[PDB]
Amino acid sequence: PSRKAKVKATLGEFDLRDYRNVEVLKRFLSETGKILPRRRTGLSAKEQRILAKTIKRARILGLLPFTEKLVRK
Amino acid sequence: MRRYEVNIVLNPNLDQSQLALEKEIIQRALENYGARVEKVEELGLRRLAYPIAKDPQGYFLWYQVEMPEDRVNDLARELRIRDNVRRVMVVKSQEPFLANA
Amino acid sequence: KRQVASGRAYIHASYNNTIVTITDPDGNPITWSSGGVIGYKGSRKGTPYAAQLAALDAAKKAMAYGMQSVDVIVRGTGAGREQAIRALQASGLQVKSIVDDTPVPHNGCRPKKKFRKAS
Amino acid sequence: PITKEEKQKVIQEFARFPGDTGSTEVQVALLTLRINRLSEHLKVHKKDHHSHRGLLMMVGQRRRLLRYLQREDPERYRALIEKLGIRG
RNA sequence: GUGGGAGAGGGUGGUGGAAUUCCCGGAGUAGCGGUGAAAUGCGCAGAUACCGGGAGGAACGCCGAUGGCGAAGGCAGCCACCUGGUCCACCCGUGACGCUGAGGCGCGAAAGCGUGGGGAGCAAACCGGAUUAGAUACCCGGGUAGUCCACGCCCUAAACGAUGCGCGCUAGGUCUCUGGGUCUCCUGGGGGCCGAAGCUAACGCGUUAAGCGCGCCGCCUGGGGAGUACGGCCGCAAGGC
Ligand SMILES: NC[C@@H]1O[C@H](O[C@H]2[C@@H](O)[C@H](O[C@@H]3[C@@H](O)[C@H](N)C[C@H](N)[C@H]3O[C@H]3O[C@H](CO)[C@@H](O)[C@H](O)[C@H]3N)O[C@@H]2CO)[C@H](N)[C@@H](O)[C@@H]1O
Ligand SMILES: NC[C@@H]1O[C@H](O[C@H]2[C@@H](O)[C@H](O[C@@H]3[C@@H](O)[C@H](N)C[C@H](N)[C@H]3O[C@H]3O[C@H](CO)[C@@H](O)[C@H](O)[C@H]3N)O[C@@H]2CO)[C@H](N)[C@@H](O)[C@@H]1O
Ligand SMILES: [K+]
Ligand SMILES: [K+]
Ligand SMILES: [K+]
Ligand SMILES: [K+]
Ligand SMILES: [K+]
Ligand SMILES: [K+]
Ligand SMILES: [Mg+2]
Ligand SMILES: [Mg+2]
Ligand SMILES: [Mg+2]
Ligand SMILES: [Mg+2]
Ligand SMILES: [Mg+2]
Ligand SMILES: [Mg+2]
Ligand SMILES: [Mg+2]
Ligand SMILES: [Mg+2]
Ligand SMILES: [Mg+2]
Ligand SMILES: [Mg+2]
Ligand SMILES: [Mg+2]
Ligand SMILES: [Mg+2]
Ligand SMILES: [Mg+2]
Ligand SMILES: [Mg+2]
Ligand SMILES: [Mg+2]
Ligand SMILES: [Mg+2]
Ligand SMILES: [Mg+2]
Ligand SMILES: [Mg+2]
Ligand SMILES: [Mg+2]
Ligand SMILES: [Mg+2]
Ligand SMILES: [Mg+2]
Ligand SMILES: [Mg+2]
Ligand SMILES: [Mg+2]
Ligand SMILES: [Mg+2]
Ligand SMILES: [Mg+2]
Ligand SMILES: [Mg+2]
Ligand SMILES: [Mg+2]
Ligand SMILES: [Mg+2]
Ligand SMILES: [Mg+2]
Ligand SMILES: [Mg+2]
Ligand SMILES: [Mg+2]
Ligand SMILES: [Mg+2]
Ligand SMILES: [Mg+2]
Ligand SMILES: [Mg+2]
Ligand SMILES: [Mg+2]
Ligand SMILES: [Mg+2]
Ligand SMILES: [Mg+2]
Ligand SMILES: [Mg+2]
Ligand SMILES: [Mg+2]
Ligand SMILES: [Mg+2]
Ligand SMILES: [Mg+2]
Ligand SMILES: [Mg+2]
Ligand SMILES: [Mg+2]
Ligand SMILES: [Mg+2]
Ligand SMILES: [Mg+2]
Ligand SMILES: [Mg+2]
Ligand SMILES: [Mg+2]
Ligand SMILES: [Mg+2]
Ligand SMILES: [Mg+2]
Ligand SMILES: [Mg+2]
Ligand SMILES: [Mg+2]
Ligand SMILES: [Mg+2]
Repeated sequence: PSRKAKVKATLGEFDLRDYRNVEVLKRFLSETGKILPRRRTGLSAKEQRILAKTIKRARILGLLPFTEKLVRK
Repeated sequence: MRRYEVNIVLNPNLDQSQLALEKEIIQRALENYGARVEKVEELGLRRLAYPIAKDPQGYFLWYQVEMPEDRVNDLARELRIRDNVRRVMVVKSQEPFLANA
Repeated sequence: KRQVASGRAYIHASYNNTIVTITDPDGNPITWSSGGVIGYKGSRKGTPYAAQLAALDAAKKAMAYGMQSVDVIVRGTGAGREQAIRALQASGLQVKSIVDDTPVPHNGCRPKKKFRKAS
Repeated sequence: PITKEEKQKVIQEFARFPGDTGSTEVQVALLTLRINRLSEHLKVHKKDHHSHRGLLMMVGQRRRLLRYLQREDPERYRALIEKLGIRG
């Protein structure tokens, strides 16, 4: 049910469409490189849909990972 | 005439001279395709999330411009020619969409 | 004869066979084992026990190169994955960490009919 | 695309009087502009059909408006045709 | 018309990372693979497992949904250009200019055809290994057309909501996408669920009607024979109407 933390409420005022800001977007990415679901991000449909394309943009620029390796387990 | 943003990522290992030459070519080509420069941000070297051209870091340039749309694509071509330039991404500028306001 | 003493442990596991490769930190391998290296021949290679024997044999082979600490790398979803893990966990080898690297395509290639109803 | 200035140019051009945005003449004019632009777009890109549907719909609307004009005031009809250069 | 919005709607170019296969180099040893169990197969010309570099083709993981767009077929990495549809607010403009629509014209998944190209993975036919009483199959190892691109044909479907299009009227509750507003909420467009009256043979439908009505088109008239025969039209052929 993801009762731990909501990523939006864990953050302040920020721009979603901005692809150059890593120290925020990184918080929206999981332990692996995957984009977090609506349950975790606590965004809305519109918001999440924009964040998606911006994250992908950041990935292409080399700022954000496409994928990562899972630690522990 | 539309307002764009030019992201350019090039070789972090460049000495000030070669780098200056690269930016010179960028400015030159920009003038050639008639792009007025509204502002600029030089972010320098930064750590990439994945290796690009075998190199773990990269040097970033950002240009907010205004240029005729018809040649934008045709512009990108030129910018991609330089071997020292490993990334080119041109975006139509957008009004910032704020969250949690 | 190298005397590495610190290295990587790659576990490749499938429903069919489990196979362990121990390498130096550069990734170049030293020794290796598998359910086939041990006397097991047929389906028994896909066993947890086969996996245990495999990882332990690889460990013992790698003690002869005088190695102590390893990083474990896990690939594939298969029986005897966690058992090979536990095998290395105390073989006497110090396990520095465990990481699952299992390759997942971004959907490049059409799978065999066996693996389909997916992409 | 079609910028505001062009649109205001053709509107102010065909308007029956000052302030008229909605006249049959104005409509037929705008539609003719859009149609010509689209056809010039479909000389290249002739594999794009979904737009060609749009072209068919516009052509249809124009033909209907022109038909209406033809019924009401044949003078204004012939005038519109002459200034636009339709019907071939 | 003016001003705003959302969208995998379409076309062209460029581009990004993961994975598979192949090639080169390093290291490394006796098997890998695959199944219910096996064998064919690959491996001492060094395979499998691992690291580094390179080539090529195809598809876009998470976001992603009971979501969105499109007339239908259908559409999903990212960027730019060209381009269609559509919704809301303002009451600004014309003044019945509307609806449907035989024939016509265009679009039309997959397979299939022609010419040229491409060919990584998968894979009809086909070559083999198993199973079986047999196994012209299911399972396993290979593999050609094809799947991919361009141009031109083909016109089919469980082309499905098995529900033609447009307009009006007839309780609400709830979830959701997307606008606007006095932003508890009101108002509008789209997608779901339960249900008033009512309808239905029943199942079920129920402001997204299968209810109450009007307009126009298409179609049905017991089952097999049969979507066959003949004729005509279309098609390079397969074959379609
Ligand atoms: N069209 C492709 C997409 O366009 C998006 O942007 C599209 C929409 O956001 C934008 O909407 C425009 C805008 O002017 C405003 N919101 C209202 C306007 N009526 C719309 O224009 C619309 O109608 C006209 C015909 O009149 C069409 O030519 C056009 O395609 C359509 N968008 O028009 C753009 C082009 O259609 C994004 N770039 C991206 O999703 C993608 O490239
Ligand atoms: N490649 C981008 C796309 O290309 C489409 O068409 C393009 C491709 O379908 C076609 O083939 C190209 C070509 O470079 C050459 N034949 C090989 C190349 N790998 C292909 O390009 C593409 O191939 C496939 C899709 O088919 C993609 O999976 C791949 O990422 C991409 N490189 O070439 C066309 C252009 O030369 C459309 N323009 C549009 O969908 C989009 O721009
Ligand atoms: K053998
Ligand atoms: K849906
Ligand atoms: K609102
Ligand atoms: K009943
Ligand atoms: K039901
Ligand atoms: K037909
Ligand atoms: Mg370059
Ligand atoms: Mg086995
Ligand atoms: Mg209409
Ligand atoms: Mg699109
Ligand atoms: Mg080799
Ligand atoms: Mg083989
Ligand atoms: Mg082979
Ligand atoms: Mg042999
Ligand atoms: Mg030998
Ligand atoms: Mg290999
Ligand atoms: Mg490699
Ligand atoms: Mg090749
Ligand atoms: Mg999904
Ligand atoms: Mg729909
Ligand atoms: Mg009025
Ligand atoms: Mg009046
Ligand atoms: Mg009609
Ligand atoms: Mg017809
Ligand atoms: Mg077809
Ligand atoms: Mg086909
Ligand atoms: Mg062909
Ligand atoms: Mg051919
Ligand atoms: Mg195969
Ligand atoms: Mg096969
Ligand atoms: Mg056989
Ligand atoms: Mg039998
Ligand atoms: Mg052939
Ligand atoms: Mg036909
Ligand atoms: Mg259906
Ligand atoms: Mg329904
Ligand atoms: Mg529907
Ligand atoms: Mg209906
Ligand atoms: Mg009809
Ligand atoms: Mg229908
Ligand atoms: Mg209509
Ligand atoms: Mg309607
Ligand atoms: Mg509604
Ligand atoms: Mg739908
Ligand atoms: Mg009900
Ligand atoms: Mg009742
Ligand atoms: Mg009942
Ligand atoms: Mg419908
Ligand atoms: Mg009705
Ligand atoms: Mg019939
Ligand atoms: Mg019939
Ligand atoms: Mg009869
Ligand atoms: Mg019959
Ligand atoms: Mg038939
Ligand atoms: Mg005949
Ligand atoms: Mg003939
Ligand atoms: Mg035949
Ligand atoms: Mg036949």
